[PDB]
Amino acid sequence: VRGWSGINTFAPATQTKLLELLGNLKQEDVNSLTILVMGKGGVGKSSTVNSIIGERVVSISPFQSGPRPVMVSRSRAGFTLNIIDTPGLIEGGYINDMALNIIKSFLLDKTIDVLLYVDRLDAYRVDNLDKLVAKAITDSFGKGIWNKAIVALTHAQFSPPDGLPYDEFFSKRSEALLQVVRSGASLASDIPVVLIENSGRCNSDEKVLPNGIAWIPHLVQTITEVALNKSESIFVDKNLIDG
Amino acid sequence: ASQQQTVRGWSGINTFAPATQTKLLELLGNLKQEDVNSLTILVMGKGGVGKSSTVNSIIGERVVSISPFQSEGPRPVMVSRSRAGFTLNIIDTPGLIEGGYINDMALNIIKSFLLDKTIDVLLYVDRLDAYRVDNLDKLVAKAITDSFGKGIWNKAIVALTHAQFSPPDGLPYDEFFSKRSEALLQVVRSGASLKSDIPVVLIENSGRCNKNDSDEKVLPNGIAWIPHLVQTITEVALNKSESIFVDKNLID
Ligand SMILES: Nc1nc2c(ncn2[C@@H]2O[C@H](COP(=O)(O)OP(=O)(O)NP(=O)(O)O)[C@@H](O)[C@H]2O)c(=O)[nH]1
Ligand SMILES: Nc1nc2c(ncn2[C@@H]2O[C@H](COP(=O)(O)OP(=O)(O)NP(=O)(O)O)[C@@H](O)[C@H]2O)c(=O)[nH]1
Ligand SMILES: [Mg+2]
Ligand SMILES: [Mg+2]
Repeated sequence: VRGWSGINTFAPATQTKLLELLGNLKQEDVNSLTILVMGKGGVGKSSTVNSIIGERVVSISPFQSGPRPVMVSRSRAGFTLNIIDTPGLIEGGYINDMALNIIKSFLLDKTIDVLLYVDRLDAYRVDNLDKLVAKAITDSFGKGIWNKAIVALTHAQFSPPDGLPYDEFFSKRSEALLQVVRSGASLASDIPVVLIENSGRCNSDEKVLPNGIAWIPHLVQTITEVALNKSESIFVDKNLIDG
Repeated sequence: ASQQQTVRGWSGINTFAPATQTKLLELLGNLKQEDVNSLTILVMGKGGVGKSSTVNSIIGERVVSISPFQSEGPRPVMVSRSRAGFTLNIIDTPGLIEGGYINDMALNIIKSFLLDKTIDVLLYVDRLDAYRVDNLDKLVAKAITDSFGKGIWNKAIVALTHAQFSPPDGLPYDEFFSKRSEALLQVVRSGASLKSDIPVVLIENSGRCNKNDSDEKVLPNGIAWIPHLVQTITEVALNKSESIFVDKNLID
């Protein structure tokens, strides 16, 4: 709706890729695409929204949260990107029901093309709190949503602890989390994990992770692949919420 | 005449940078000097914050296990060492928070395990690079107060780990440290039902920590963290509050 000026801030190799990635969504009569960003938080939702958009579109508090949700919309090459930032779902050791019901009621009649479930890469645990969140997502929008889901781990410019190589650490935390979201949602198929450094930078031109991958292209690429799998999208009716 | 005394202690110290051992040897005299012949340090916190790593750092030996994913270990380990007449005992403990809630199995064995021991210092442990503070933290403060009294906090030191941290958005290290501290002392005090000391010290347990020219581990703020810590321990050891004795009355 407002024009995607943010891409201009990206690297030319990233600009070229996003215009090509946006190109083959256009090629498939995919013109809009709505992404819902949900999680925990203070785990980098807003920041991720901001990195995608290419500018500071959502408030990031370094110290306490909130309950906004926002959709920001940016057109380019005839394609329109809607991202929804949303409050963290957890309060103390419980879901914040008010906050969930707001997300829901703000989504009333919108269409979730891709859900971006955000957590930190550099956490050392999973537990009922992670389970509850996957539970809340599934009860709100159905188990069908997880086929249009991607898990994004932020603080990806981590170097692990006691000499654990970067991949081992990564690989163990991906399963740790994938197992427990799969549990709370009750569930294969995919379901993709991408890495994210909102840092800002970051080490072509655009900005690689400590395993070689350029993540902004990689995330929009994963967003296109999850956007084109079928699958279908999820139309958030007044129906679905009472589930 | 001469005897063959037997004693525990402390090969760990020899592994510090020289400049650091010197300070530590000095502080231990400071303690002996005021007739403080042993210290028991109780180390408590949320899980996965570096309680064990810190105990390993202070003792300067892998004596307690490390857990990058996992927990695992649900019972206290005490490590005890000596030098020149002084005995250091340090109690590592399991994270008191699990899932949403306090873990009273964890908690209860901590309590049982401390009976008849005396707590000279409480090392409340947390991460520096956490952005949020909520009731889970406050539940932890409350659980400690409940278990030991508002008096334990006169022997509290709060110790934030992963100190080698470049704060986001260019916010300067000290400014971050200060807001994190302010926010956490607030919520400890709230759950603690208090209202300093409470000193806050930073910790970076990593091998790859930066070093000053004397090969001491340094914070980005320029301070040699280990001596600084041992020194805060000493000031609290020597402040004018009572150590905490663990009766049945205290823990019930
Ligand atoms: N180093 C680093 N810091 C990050 C990253 N993502 C977020 N942060 C930092 O973590 C803090 C929280 O980010 P934010 O986007 O507000 O997270 P949130 O999940 O939206 N918080 P809330 O849920 O309360 O709205 C900020 O200080 C931000 O800079 C990342 O990839 N790397
Ligand atoms: N970079 C860095 N990692 C640290 C630091 N302290 C601890 N860690 C890492 O954080 C993880 C947790 O350490 P650990 O000592 O088990 O924490 P804990 O508080 O004892 N956890 P638990 O409650 O399970 O016993 C380990 O991977 C360890 O390597 C620190 O100062 N810096
Ligand atoms: Mg946010
Ligand atoms: Mg431990």
